[PDB]
Amino acid sequence: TGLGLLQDSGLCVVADKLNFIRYLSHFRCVHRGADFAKMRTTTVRRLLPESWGFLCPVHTPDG
Amino acid sequence: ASRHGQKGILSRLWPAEDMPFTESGMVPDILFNPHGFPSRMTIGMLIESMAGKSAALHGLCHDATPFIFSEENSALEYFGEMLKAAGYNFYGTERLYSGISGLELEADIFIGVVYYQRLRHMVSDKFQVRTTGARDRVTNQPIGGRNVQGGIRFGEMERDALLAHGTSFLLHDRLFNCSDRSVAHVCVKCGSLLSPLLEKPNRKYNCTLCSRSDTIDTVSVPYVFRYFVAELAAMNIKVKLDVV
Amino acid sequence: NMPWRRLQGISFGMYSAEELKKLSVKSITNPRYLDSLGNPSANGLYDLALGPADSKEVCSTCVQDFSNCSGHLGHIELPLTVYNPLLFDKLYLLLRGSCLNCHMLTCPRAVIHLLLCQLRVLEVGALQAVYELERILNRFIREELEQYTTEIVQNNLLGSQGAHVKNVCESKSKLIALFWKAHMNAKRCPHCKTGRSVVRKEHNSKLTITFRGYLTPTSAREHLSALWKNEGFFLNYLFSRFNPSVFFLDFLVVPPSRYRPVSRLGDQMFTNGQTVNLQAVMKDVVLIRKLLALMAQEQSLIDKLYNIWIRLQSHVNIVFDSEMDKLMMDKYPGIRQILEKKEGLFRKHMMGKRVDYAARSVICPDMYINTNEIGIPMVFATKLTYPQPVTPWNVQELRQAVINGPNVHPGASMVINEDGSRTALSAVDMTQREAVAKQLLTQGTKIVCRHVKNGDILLLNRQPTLHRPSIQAHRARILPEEKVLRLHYANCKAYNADFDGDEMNAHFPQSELGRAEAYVLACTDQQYLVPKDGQPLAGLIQDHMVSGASMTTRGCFFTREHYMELVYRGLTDKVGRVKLLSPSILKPFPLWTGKQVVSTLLINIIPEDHIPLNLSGKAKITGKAWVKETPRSVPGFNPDSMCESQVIIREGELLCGVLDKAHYGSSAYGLVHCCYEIYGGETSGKVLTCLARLFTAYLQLYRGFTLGVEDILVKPKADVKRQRIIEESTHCGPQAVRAALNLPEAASYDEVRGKWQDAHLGKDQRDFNMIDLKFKEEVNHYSNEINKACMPFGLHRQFPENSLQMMVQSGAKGSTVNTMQISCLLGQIELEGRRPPLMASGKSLPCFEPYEFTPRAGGFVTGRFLTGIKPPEFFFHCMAGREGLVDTAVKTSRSGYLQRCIIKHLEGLVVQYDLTVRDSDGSVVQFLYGEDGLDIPKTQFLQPKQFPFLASNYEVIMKSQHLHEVLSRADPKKALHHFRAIKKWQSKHPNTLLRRGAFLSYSQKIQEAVKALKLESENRNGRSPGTQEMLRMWYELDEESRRKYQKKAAACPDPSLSVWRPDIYFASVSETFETKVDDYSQEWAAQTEKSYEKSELSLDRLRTLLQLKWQRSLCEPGEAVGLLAAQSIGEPSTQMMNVTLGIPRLREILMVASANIKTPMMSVPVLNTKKALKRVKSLKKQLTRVCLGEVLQKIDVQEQVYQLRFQFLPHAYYQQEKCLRPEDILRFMETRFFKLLMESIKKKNNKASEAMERRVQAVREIHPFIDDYQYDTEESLWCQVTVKLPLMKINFDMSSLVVSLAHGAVIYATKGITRCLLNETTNNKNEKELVLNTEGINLPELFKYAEVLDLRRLYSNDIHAIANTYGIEAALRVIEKEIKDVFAVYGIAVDPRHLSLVADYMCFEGVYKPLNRFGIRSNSSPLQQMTFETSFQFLKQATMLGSHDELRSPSACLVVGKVVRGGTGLFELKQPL
Amino acid sequence: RITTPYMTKYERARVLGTRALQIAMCAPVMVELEGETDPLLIAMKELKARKIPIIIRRYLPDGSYEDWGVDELIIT
Amino acid sequence: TMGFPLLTYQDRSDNKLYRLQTPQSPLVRPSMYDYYDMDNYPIGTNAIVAVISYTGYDMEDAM
RNA sequence: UGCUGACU
DNA sequence: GCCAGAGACAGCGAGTCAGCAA
DNA sequence: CTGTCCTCTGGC
Ligand SMILES: Nc1ccn([C@@H]2O[C@H](COP(=O)(O)CP(=O)(O)OP(=O)(O)O)[C@@H](O)[C@H]2O)c(=O)n1
Ligand SMILES: [Mg+2]
Ligand SMILES: [Zn+2]
Ligand SMILES: [Zn+2]
Ligand SMILES: [Zn+2]
Repeated sequence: TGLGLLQDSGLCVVADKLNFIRYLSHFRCVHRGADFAKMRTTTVRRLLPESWGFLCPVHTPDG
Repeated sequence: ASRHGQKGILSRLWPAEDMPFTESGMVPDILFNPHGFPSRMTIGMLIESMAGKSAALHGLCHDATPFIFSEENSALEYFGEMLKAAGYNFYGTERLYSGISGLELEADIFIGVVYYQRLRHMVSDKFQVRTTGARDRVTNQPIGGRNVQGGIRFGEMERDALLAHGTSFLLHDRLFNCSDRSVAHVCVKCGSLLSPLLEKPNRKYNCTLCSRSDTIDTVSVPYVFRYFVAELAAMNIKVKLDVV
Repeated sequence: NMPWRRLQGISFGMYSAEELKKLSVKSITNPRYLDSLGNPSANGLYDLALGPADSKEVCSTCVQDFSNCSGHLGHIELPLTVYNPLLFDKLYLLLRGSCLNCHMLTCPRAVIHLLLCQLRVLEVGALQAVYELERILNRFIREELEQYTTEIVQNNLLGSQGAHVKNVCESKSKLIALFWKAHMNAKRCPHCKTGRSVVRKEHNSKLTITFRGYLTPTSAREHLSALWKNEGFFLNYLFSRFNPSVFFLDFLVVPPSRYRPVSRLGDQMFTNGQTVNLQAVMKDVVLIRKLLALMAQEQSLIDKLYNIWIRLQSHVNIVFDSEMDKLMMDKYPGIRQILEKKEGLFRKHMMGKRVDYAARSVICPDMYINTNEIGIPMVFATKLTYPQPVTPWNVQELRQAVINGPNVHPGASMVINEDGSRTALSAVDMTQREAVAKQLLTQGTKIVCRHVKNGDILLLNRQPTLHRPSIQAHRARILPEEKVLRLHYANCKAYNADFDGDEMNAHFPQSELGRAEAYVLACTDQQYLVPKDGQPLAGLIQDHMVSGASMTTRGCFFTREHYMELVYRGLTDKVGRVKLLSPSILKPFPLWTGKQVVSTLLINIIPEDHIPLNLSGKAKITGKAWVKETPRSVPGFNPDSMCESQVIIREGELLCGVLDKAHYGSSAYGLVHCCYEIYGGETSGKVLTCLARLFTAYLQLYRGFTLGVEDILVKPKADVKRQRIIEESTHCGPQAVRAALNLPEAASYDEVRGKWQDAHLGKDQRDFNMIDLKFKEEVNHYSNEINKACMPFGLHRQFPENSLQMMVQSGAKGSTVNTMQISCLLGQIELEGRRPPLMASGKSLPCFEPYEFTPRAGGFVTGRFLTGIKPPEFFFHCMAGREGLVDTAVKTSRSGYLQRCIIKHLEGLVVQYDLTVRDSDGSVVQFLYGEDGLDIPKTQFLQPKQFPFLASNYEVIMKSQHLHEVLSRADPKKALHHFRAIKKWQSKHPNTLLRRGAFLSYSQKIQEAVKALKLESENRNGRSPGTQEMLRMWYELDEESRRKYQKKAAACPDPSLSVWRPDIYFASVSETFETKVDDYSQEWAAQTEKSYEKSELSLDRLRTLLQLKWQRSLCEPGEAVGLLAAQSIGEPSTQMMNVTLGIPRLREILMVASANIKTPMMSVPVLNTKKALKRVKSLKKQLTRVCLGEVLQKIDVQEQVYQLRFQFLPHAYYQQEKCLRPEDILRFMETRFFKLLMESIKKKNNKASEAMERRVQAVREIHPFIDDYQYDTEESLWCQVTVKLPLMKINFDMSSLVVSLAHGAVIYATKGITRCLLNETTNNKNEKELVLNTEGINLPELFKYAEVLDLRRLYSNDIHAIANTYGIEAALRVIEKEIKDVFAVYGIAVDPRHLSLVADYMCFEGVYKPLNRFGIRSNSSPLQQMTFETSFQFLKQATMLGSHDELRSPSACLVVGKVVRGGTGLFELKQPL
Repeated sequence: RITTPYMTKYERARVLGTRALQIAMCAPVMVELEGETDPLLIAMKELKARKIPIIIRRYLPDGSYEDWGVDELIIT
Repeated sequence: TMGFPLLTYQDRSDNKLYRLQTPQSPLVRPSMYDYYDMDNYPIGTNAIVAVISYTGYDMEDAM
């Protein structure tokens, strides 16, 4: 049973101490899902106004 | 890089006697072209320069917290007052001399102290040169990595932009004489590449399908084409080719 | 010594299965292929007779090692027959339509014989014979058709070689596809009426004949063997002499072991995916061979035999196509996946090989190496080696290289021997390298692999290669101690390099014949102009623009010593004296001007023999930028006669103008563009280099450029107005929203919030966008009010002395939208063209009340980057900046595919030696490239308005290029006489649409006849009483051979380019160029008269000059213009209101060629007559759709007796613009709605388990359910109906049905038109124009209004509807105009010569064909068409048809290792003996 | 006899390349070289002097060809 | 960024570990930089930058 | 080959 | 035989560097 | 995630 998850990869990742600002950002990251990296429509990438105070507007990978 | 998204490579190491010295004896250690501001609008670097120069001058430590300086209380007003209180000028410009001609430049320059980070991407980790070396053994082409020697991929976009020049022989060189180039020989009558077979040692390739050895002729053909003919035979398809 | 033998053709067929034998070294039988330790197990897949897989062993079949042995083929012999997976589906059809009893196809022999004969004629190329045979048949079987077909095939043989052309492959494709699609369905058998032994195949590996037996491949094989016998004459043509045996497999072929390399997978050290599929087949073969022996030692046993058969068949399927079988696991990818995909084998290792002798490194700015050079960092130079052959005139410098060694720079890593090879010098003893420095010149000479030697040619590429200029050749300037490749900044825009970590590749030609082409063709100065629109590409950037604009300004004076040392530092001259100037000011102190520095730098660069150029143009910096102080008026002075806005170079000496980006830049017609025209591309590169050096020395020595905070600051007393305007802007929300909801003008302050909420939670959501738009307009008015207060004159420092202005204003960097948004306003945020979205509760951000009217709550940012933006504004700005990046990614993802498709179809179109644009198979696409020839980059100065430049610089242009030699070796009589004839004709016929004719010309007696002659008759045969007199007088009562009304009515001579071969025929130019030349000669002979200068040029020398300059701009034969058109449509898109925009529209037009477009439209002008204007109001009101649902108030349904009262709307508010009447509307319910209602009731109930009187009666005459409706003698007062189904029906809220039906029920509408509208004005020149635009498409339903509207000038964006009402030559121009209007919305402008070629190719064969995967089916190249997409379907096709390939495409020429048939390879060299 | 009299740029490129590949294979130089080690510079020197005995065989799209001399071809 | 990634060398045995020799603390920094002491692990150096067009080698993003 | 980071 | 019901089915930018696990 | 095929299926 997939554990009621919907994702079966990228569940754990390497935490790299290149800097202490790369390391501290692995324990505050939130991944919408690894399957959404393959989608024609871009609507799970919209920065809605309901993530005010819960997700940072600026801190998102830029590719 | 700076703390404002202004990344750039190091292009020169300017001698210390050719740098424009200021009227205070100083000499910058970073030269930053003023044309990254107009299109990128990083006005925070121009404020960090003045804040850091005021800090180094007064022994202080200013905060760059967002949303602490309004339209009424501006940041430029604050830090220009700090500078003017140290004998420098409000707008943060000190006038330099030319370290090459020795003359006071006509424009007064904007100098300050900013915090630079050094990025982990170095030319020492991203540079490759291949002449000859390893090869993929299925296609007999360069291997394709940097830790392994590895060749750079030409690409279909590049193949389609190189034959818009009309240079068919640059294309021949790149795609044929550099990547893969073999001498697979064919039976001319049967016109088949799989049919010629060597003998047991006067070593004459003899065609298996028709037993003649006067009909075999060598053809210069890529290696992936012979792989393609083999994998087609695997499917019972036949590639009959007309030799001239 | 190469093989010397070349390939002419490649055909794909099927192997016999008996000739594969003898193509086999041994049969493999051992399943376990991996030995206990990892070596080859004998008789397994990896064997030593199938070749040495690795260099360790030698093959048993031929003694020879790896890297020298061509591998051998082997065969897993199968226990029993299996169907082949590729020829399988066809087999199914060959069994579906057939009588298993009779063994004959169920098709009428008419179709069989017709198609047989059509194929017989197609095999030779005859293409009219197809329809001729079909019509011969229909008018009439074998003897009737075979006579004609044999006559064709005999009289039209010698055409088997000229049959592999498009238009001959499309016909065969269509014929065979229609056959397989329409005539192979199961049918009752002709001869025996009961021969439908229905084969019906389940998933692959399963065919089941009924009386539900399982078809065994042996029974199916025998059926095919006995069906071929009866129907072979026909199928040998549908399949090529195909034997039916090929449809079945009795063995599987194991490919040579060198092509199957053991790698590793989880928990397995040595495994190839292909051997794991073949091992599964071998394992099933072994289990099956056991059951057969069990039968021999003898329902479960045979049920098991039939189950293991199906399993073995899915194992042989997977071996061919991993995903043919979906119910098996341990399935590694088959051959369809080895060949067909982006990973694949064609798009990788076939079109995208990896290359040797190439480097890649980060690029760095240089600027002190010439524009045609690359800096190599002594680490590539010591590794990159060129193989130079040793000869008497180089053996000296080669000797120093072998002595210098492998590691010193002018050295060499190796020397190849005459017969032997590869004696490496890399030793560092320095004595054996000297021992071998001799014996050079001691057959093919020794070749020294020398290093890069500071003059070599290198091809440089940046990886998103979107245009021809992304690969250019450079001249190897070697630099010591670096690992970066240094490149000039003029070559940046060409590559899009940005020096922020920008790795770039450098390729090193190794042939001495690719060096000639890198020097001549791919050079980086032949690449000055972009091929998209001919405008310059190389130019100076950034501080070379602010330096040159501040030095060439009027008040810059230099002493002798700053004048010098500024000239010599730009020149760095190497030969000959420096020609200096004279001081402009000679007296109080000798002083120069800065324009004099540029002048004296310009007269030294221009080649010694040639003479300096004259040039007149405009500067980028407007002459209004300098107006500090209000301008006053002087009576006789035109301020622009003496302005810094007009650039005037007179004999190489700048006399006026600033010389900003408009010159030195990427703008056309500047100083460097004219230098490149008159003196060539090397002189323009020299000018660029020297000007860069000069403008750097200026800023580095005497001046300086910076950007502080006192040039972005804003004056006080100007921020007070900004603050008051921002305060005023905080009160404009209520009015905006209210007046957009058309609410009561005032008195509602909470009804507006509720209306906004309703519009927000609505379903359609187009009354919400209305509010968004009418709110953005208010905010934009306020934003524009604020910019004017601060930006022009509210800045503390102005343009001459502001550093931000003078950087955006001279084209250095940035725009005026950046200068603002740094000062005085950030603007209105817009995400999807709309304001930021609201939450689910009606608030846009947690800080804002729900449904807040202030513009601040909708993303109107009044803060600037000078004084930062608050948190809420920060949020919206981040939303916008993030959507930008998302859109970038997705846009590029789509553009790449569009461009790949385009380039894969238009790649083989090259200009031929007869100036005609032909494809690979010879199909004429165009008879003249741009419709006139004249490749784009050379036609830049042939425009008018550029003749006064060619006239001024005439002496330089004739000496430098054409010379007196060509002008007098020209003979223009043939073409000049043709134009005289054309001019005379057009003189005798001013109106060229007046129906010229001989007999028509003999209607001038019209009065002679109408007077008295024809007064007595009737319409004898329908013509007239008076027309018969004219017919009689003309017919035979006129002279025999002197009735020459013909000459007065003859056609215009055909255009000169058509008859007189523009290349070899002087003065044969286009009809639009000669008109321009006439106009300019007439406007130039009337300027010389009042010129106070002496002109030594005559109108008839200027004419010859222009004619030569035309004849020479003529698209060299071999140009390959289709690839240029592809790349020119691609690059602009890849980079970059009720219609579609962007790549969606381009893909609709080019890639899909759809008949259904999202936004179809029309536009007919209105005829400009008083009656037409009045009738149009009614016309607009006549074509809009009125639907039952648009006219209804509410239904009242009572319920098995279901009543229904419609209660229609009053006419006050819907008859105004719908043209409806209540009797028509109600009559509609009686005849259409009240019966579609019973239609839907049955739709549900089929799968559930005095005058009022006649109308009611006829209505219930037709239906048995209704009882009686109503009548409304007063404006539809109460109009109900009653139904009843009394026995048993599903009584639910049927209102659902009668509401889902009362929406798609439309009273009446023109088919296809959804609404019209008259956009009042469309012109300023003749503003009087009116246009009746539409949002649907029905061309014929407008033909009835040829008096209200202009039906010529009718336009639509459909291109399939135009192609059906007006033809294909009319759809070509719609295609071209659509592409042009798509590119126009972004300012992009592709040259018309590219869209002409694209539209001519798309509409080549009579239909609007898409430029996509289904357009390549009509293509004569199997090797192409499989390098694009669906490579396995296109291979199966080419294989079951015996399709032959001629190796004439670029793809087929790069697959078999040939030289492409365009550009440099288009001719031989034929050394004479 | 009907094609253009001038030498297209592709023809110049291929003729220079072939003459250079010949010179480099020890072919006699009919141009009196003056100390240059590049075979392409020598090939350009020969093309400017009108000493190249090569026959450009221009192919028409139907197989028909026309044989032009590199000497009888107007080099721009 | 190449910075000061950690204090315990001789113990980590990572794969790559980039270290900057003499980091400094920004003279201009947000106050939150001081709540999570980020000077235990510095990331860059203070430099005297002049915004001038002087060399010809610092154009188009180069420094 | 795969997958997780990252560069233009 | 006329044309909806689908239900498969195929396509989805270019290049580059690592590490880690199987 | 879209648009054509395109091969049925199914109803008529
Ligand atoms: N995924 C990607 C990302 C980038 N690229 C290529 O890199 C260039 C610069 O990227 P970029 O992101 O720096 C755009 P630029 O205009 O230079 O940025 P600026 O406004 O800060 O100056 C793009 O224009 C593409 O050619 C690509 O091929 N694929
Ligand atoms: Mg970049
Ligand atoms: Zn043979
Ligand atoms: Zn062998
Ligand atoms: Zn039958």
